[PDB]
Amino acid sequence: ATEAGLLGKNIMGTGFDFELFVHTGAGRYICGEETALINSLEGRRANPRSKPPFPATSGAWGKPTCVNNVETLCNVPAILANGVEWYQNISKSKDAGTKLMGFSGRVKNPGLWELPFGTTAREILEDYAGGMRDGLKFKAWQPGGAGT
Amino acid sequence: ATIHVDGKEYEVNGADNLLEACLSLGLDIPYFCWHPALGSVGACRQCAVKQYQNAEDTRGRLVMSCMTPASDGTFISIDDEEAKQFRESVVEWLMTNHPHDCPVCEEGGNCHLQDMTVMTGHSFRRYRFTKRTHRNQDLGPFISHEMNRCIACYRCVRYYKDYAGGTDLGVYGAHDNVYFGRPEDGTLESEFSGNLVEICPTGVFTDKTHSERYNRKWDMQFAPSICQQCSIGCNISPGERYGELRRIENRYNGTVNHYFLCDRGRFGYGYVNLKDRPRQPVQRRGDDFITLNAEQAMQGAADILRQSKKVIGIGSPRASVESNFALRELVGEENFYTGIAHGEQERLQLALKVLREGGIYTPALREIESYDAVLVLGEDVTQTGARVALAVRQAVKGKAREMAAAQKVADWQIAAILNIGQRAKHPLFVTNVDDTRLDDIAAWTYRAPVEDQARLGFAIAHALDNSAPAVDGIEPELQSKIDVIVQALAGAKKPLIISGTNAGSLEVIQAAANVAKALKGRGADVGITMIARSVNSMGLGIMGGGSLEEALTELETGRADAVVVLENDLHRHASATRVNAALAKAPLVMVVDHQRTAIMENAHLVLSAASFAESDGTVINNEGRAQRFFQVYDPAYYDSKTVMLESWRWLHSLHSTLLSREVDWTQLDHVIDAVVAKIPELAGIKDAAPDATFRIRGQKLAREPHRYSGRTAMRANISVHEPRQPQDIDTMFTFSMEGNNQPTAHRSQVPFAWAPGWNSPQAWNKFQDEVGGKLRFGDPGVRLFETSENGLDYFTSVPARFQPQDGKWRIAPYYHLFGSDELSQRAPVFQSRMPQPYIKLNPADAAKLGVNAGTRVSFSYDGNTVTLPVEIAEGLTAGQVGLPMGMSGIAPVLAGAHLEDLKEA
Amino acid sequence: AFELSAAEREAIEHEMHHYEDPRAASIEALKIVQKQRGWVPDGAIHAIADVLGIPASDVEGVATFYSQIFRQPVGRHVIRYCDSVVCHINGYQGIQAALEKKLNIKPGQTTFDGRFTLLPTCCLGNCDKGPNMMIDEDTHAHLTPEAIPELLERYK
Ligand code: SF4
Ligand code: SF4
Ligand code: SF4
Ligand code: FES
Ligand code: FES
Ligand SMILES: [Ca+2]
Repeated sequence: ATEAGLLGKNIMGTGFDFELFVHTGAGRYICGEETALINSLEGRRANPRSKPPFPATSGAWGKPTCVNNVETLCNVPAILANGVEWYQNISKSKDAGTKLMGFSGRVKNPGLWELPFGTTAREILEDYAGGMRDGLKFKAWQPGGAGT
Repeated sequence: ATIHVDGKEYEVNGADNLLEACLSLGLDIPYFCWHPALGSVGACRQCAVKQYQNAEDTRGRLVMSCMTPASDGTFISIDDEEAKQFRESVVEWLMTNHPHDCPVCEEGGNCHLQDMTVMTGHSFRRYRFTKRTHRNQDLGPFISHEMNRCIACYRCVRYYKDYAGGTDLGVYGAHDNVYFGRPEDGTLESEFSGNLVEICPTGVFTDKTHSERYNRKWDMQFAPSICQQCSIGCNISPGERYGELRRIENRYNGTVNHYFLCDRGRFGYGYVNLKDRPRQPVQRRGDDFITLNAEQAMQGAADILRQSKKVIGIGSPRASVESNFALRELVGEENFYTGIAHGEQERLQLALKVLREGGIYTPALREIESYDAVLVLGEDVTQTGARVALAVRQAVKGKAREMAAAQKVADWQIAAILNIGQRAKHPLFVTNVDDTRLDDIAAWTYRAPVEDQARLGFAIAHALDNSAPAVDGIEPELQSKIDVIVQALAGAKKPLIISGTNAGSLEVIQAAANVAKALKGRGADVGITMIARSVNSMGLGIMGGGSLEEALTELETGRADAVVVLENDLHRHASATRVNAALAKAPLVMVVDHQRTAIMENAHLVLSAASFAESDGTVINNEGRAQRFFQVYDPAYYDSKTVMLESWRWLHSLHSTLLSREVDWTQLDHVIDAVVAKIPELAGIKDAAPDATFRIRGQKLAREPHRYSGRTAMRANISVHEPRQPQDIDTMFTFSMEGNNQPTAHRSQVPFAWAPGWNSPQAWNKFQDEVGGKLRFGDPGVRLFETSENGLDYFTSVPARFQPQDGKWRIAPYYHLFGSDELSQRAPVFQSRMPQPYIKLNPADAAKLGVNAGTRVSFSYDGNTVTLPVEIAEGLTAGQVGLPMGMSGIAPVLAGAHLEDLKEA
Repeated sequence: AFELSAAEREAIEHEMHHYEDPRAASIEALKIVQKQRGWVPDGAIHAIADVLGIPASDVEGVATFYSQIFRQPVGRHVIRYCDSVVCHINGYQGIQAALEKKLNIKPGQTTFDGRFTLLPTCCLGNCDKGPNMMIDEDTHAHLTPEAIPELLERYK
């Protein structure tokens, strides 16, 4: 992208200069927290910070800094290309957009599928994951990773 | 702002967090990680209170009282069941891995964790599994390290890094395996590492010097005193047991030394407990050595004094105001000689003239932390006046504090303060002969001889105001640096200029005074600070007298056949050979001192004086504040043979026996009234502390805690009959627990901090009007002089550029914190800490001499061909030799002197 | 006895070029030293503190805080097997038992020759193909205990 005029100086000729870097972490679970992500980005220990002050005003190196997930930044260009009301017209739910859902752990077909909001959790287990495996029963489930 | 605690309406300061807002009113909330000086980080989670936003609110929310601002209209509950249960749970969680080490712990009865374990009412242990352990590091001769007792409250790393500026203490480890220390073993090289023994709430960092001869806190007999190891005069609490000084603790002074001492003043007390010290008066007939008690010694001294035509007295900047005045009134006004040399006295008189005549307000040590731009001319503060260096660090971080406060961040959110101010900090420009310990934060460091530092100061003063005398011959690069310093100092709001008599030059002080005057002329709130050498240098300069050279030439010419040397070694301000000749020539030498000085062989009479732990007196610090230091113990309680009295008492009884042939042991109040009567300019020392008739509702003030132990058995080895306890007729304190030490008593002199349920050094919170601010009912000690209405003129005598003469080597002073004090180097704990005596050379001059580092170079000064190993100093300027002052055989009077015959031998 | 080489120092300086603070390149500096030397020895902490200018206590805290910044010597290859919840449902304990039976050591210990260093690690981000195991740069999914000896022979 830097070679073909999309990253660097004078992107497309608008007059906006943006530099993009990859900071590979050293493997700590608490680094995912936004203030701890800022702390580890500055080369310090990944201890989280007090909020307020929130990172949007005094974040990385005391500068305004916005921390976002990968899926939000992957959601934004579809909004910017195909419009706003189209993005509001994907599902008839209060939480607009499409979420990458999927069941995992001793299911028939564990995987990852992009589904709209409001799809029931039984549909992901049955229509996509196929339910439990051979000779297995269902006891419990946990929606949002280990911290749920 | 107005808050509501349990239905009670309290008026608080709305710019403060809730924790010390409640602690100011006397409301007990358990806390570990918060400190009044460091700030809030919200780590220990112990300060939980239940907050309500409406007056009718049932649920509320458990919020951190150290992290919630005390705004107008907050209804917090402390003694609620949910908050109390959570605080007990936090104490329990901290008690899961804590070792069973309380009897064998140096902070038993001084532990913050013990107070907060009993405060939350947690006494039942249902944790049944194993406890984590950690190894220990050897942190040096001062700090004993026991990591098992830690609770991970992060106070040590916060203080040592974000406050003290140290780089060797850090936080390592993992989830629960958190370690706090160095990456390896070795000495903590910060000059403020001693405050870790009271910053740490647990017994991790402890005083090793106290741990050698250890006693519990209730066994200590405390007193309020002033630290004698340099001129800053930080207030300390010496505490003794069994007749020897056990531990120097910090004493809260909201204007000088609020929460922090330095290591020289905290661990340098070991000279008091030396067995070589004179404890009885000893008289010589030839080679025969006899011991007298006080009366026959006084009568014989008066007889020999009457049998002489002129008695002269050599005082000392180490002794108190009253003892020097007693010597002055004993020997006469014209025959009183200050023990310092001519150059040191000239610099001291110039510093006093700039202070009490220059028209520029000299700030106190607490007030230094608010000044914007700091210019240090000549003075190596961190090794001489270290607490001023710590306050300089605070004033430097004040810029990040200002940008944080501009972004609507409260002052106690210290993490946000260093978050916004990443590396931006206030300008600091230090000048020295070499690199300093303030170079990590200094905006610029000028490594040059004292003539070039003085010329830099004169250049700054001229480039500020054109009426100042200009110096011509500055290189354009140094001119650009001059312009940078000028732009930084002129654009500030509270500039500070720090100089002193330790630079070894007079023109440095003149240049600093001219810079301060030029800053004052532009309409700025400028302050100045001269750091003197000894504790009572300023008082001796205020009183005045002759120099040591004049006293020595009076002794050598024969006009003085009797000399009384008060608390002076005489080799620190003059050459040893000349002093020995002038003392062997004189037919009577009377040394009144508490230390075995080298001149006591020449002394015909030796009078055992008392040190700061055994004497009362007044000392004047470097900012003109008179401060009274009190007696800790009577030396004759345990050793009944000991005749060891106050030096002013010795000299006053000698004066009375010389006049009227009667022995009259006086009182401190009489001597204080005599000083404020005969000397108008020392009249403020009457207001330094109240007299011996001062009572708190009829009773005196206790020197020992209410649970002092072993009254009927600590002297039972000598005699089973316990004698009458000693009576203190001089001061308002008593050598007993029958006294007043409540935190709400109308007094300013506090011997020690103790409150019911508060045994730690955090018990000082009850003794203040607001927590972290001034002491309640005012801080002790008053300033001797005010700021003058008009100031001095421009000092016109600029110096010349340093041209290195061949053969002669200018001596550059390299002061060390451990070793440059006369009494602190006598402590046996400093011998394992002080560096080896190295002569410091430029690489160019060492290559010219052909000497490499490690080899010995012999130098001769007045017939003393003394050899020293060589260290290479790149920052030292060519033509100089770097010498450590205050060491063995190297006096501080050697600064600025020449050095011929510098050959490899 | 430590001294940074040319490549490590130049890479460290290039990482300082990426940020506005030399402190921010401490993690990547430690990762560079770990990649070159296998781990971060004691003198490397002071060398990194010298090149970045930050105190050595800060470098020590950063190095000991993160799990995959090794502060102790390891073998030729570091096995990092996932022990989290999804692989526990998928049965990582069989693979742990297989590795313990093969290498004849415990998780956290090294073999006497210095071949493999077995360590548990957090979630590898590949839970749909659990259980997984991350050897030095290769991840392995859909593991079975019987395939452990065939898997360990591809690293001499
Ligand atoms: S630090 Fe306090 S709680 Fe811990 S062992 Fe010592 S006295 Fe007991
Ligand atoms: S060593 Fe002391 S000051 Fe440091 S975190 Fe532990 S308890 Fe707190
Ligand atoms: S700065 Fe000076 S007066 Fe204060 S504790 Fe240190 S040696 Fe004593
Ligand atoms: S005192 Fe508030 S969390 Fe420690
Ligand atoms: S739980 Fe093992 S890869 Fe995620
Ligand atoms: Ca007394």
